[PDB]
Amino acid sequence: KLKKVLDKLRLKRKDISEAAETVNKVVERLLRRMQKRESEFKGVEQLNTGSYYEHVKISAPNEFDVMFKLEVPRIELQEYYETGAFYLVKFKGNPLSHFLEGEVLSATKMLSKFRKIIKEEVKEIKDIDVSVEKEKPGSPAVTLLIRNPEEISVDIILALESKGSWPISTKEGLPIQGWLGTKVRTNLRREPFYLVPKNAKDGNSFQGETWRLSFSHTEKYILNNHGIEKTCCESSGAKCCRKECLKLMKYLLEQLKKEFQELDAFCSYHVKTAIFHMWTQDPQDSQWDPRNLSSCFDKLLAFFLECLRTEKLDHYFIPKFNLFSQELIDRKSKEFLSKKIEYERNNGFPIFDK
DNA sequence: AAATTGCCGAAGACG
DNA sequence: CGTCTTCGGCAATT
Ligand SMILES: [Mg+2]
Ligand SMILES: [Mg+2]
Ligand SMILES: [Zn+2]
Repeated sequence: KLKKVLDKLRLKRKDISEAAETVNKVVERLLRRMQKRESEFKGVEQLNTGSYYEHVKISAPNEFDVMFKLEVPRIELQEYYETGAFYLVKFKGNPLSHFLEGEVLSATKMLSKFRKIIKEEVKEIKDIDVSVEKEKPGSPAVTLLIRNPEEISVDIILALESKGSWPISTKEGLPIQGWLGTKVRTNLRREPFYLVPKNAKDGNSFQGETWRLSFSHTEKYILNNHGIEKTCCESSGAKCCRKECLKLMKYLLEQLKKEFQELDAFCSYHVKTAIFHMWTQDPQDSQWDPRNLSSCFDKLLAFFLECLRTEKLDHYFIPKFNLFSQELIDRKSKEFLSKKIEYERNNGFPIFDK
């Protein structure tokens, strides 16, 4: 039964081919745009991220995430209150001085110009039906809508890339030492970290200058390298069901959010965060044998329900950042979601049948 | 040094 | 399950 659901969630190669062909052409064109000439964005480089490129996108290849990352030397980070995740960026005749607000590099000013450029470049595409969606306050995304003729969205995310050691709020995060190990953890933390122009919600409004840490590159590496054994899911090793559990949980949330508006505050990043914690708690590949898919999925569910009940789901890279805090999500919303998940769980998941 | 190239891993397709 | 295939990521090459 979960096996039947996975078969239906699995992406079709024909759909993948048709979608990738069009997405790649539009993205290449926009990136070449940025890269020329006089632009404050001239050195951007592309990094594909999120569930399609991690092979956990479900149902249809209809949403792609791509970062246009800019290396910015000598940046100084000031943590925004004690949030752990949010920062003001300042500096130690640069192109970026246009985006200054005092000595602070404004996320909003820089994103606005980035968006402005993308829109003008989209206007020049005559051979493909592509438009820029209305902007969402506080989001770091410039979202394209492509009609292929099927609808595909592409989120183009500006990012700052910094090569220094990671901010100290991350020092006790990424607790992979008994799963992926200390050499892996140390090596991942020697790679750059990223900031995206997603604004902190501060009371009734966004703080327009703030940026948020991103570990999309690390998350992508983890999904591609997720077993305690080096051969997990390789051609000379044993398949596990870790990614299948993540797909099933993302589907469950998606189906629930489609029918209940009260679940608007929940998102697939909560599910991904929860399963990173579960992969830490249950590190052995033998605990994710495909023969045991039903019980692995059940355990992930039990853990997610416990997060809800205790109002606690800490960011995997930034442990003091509680994604399920009362400030982010009302207690009533979590209680509403717990009720729905329990009903599905106790009734053999009728919602999987649509 | 911007653009092309091939290698091969992940995973869909199909028997 | 095996074998075949395409897409993506990498970096040397040029
Ligand atoms: Mg996505
Ligand atoms: Mg997205
Ligand atoms: Zn595996």
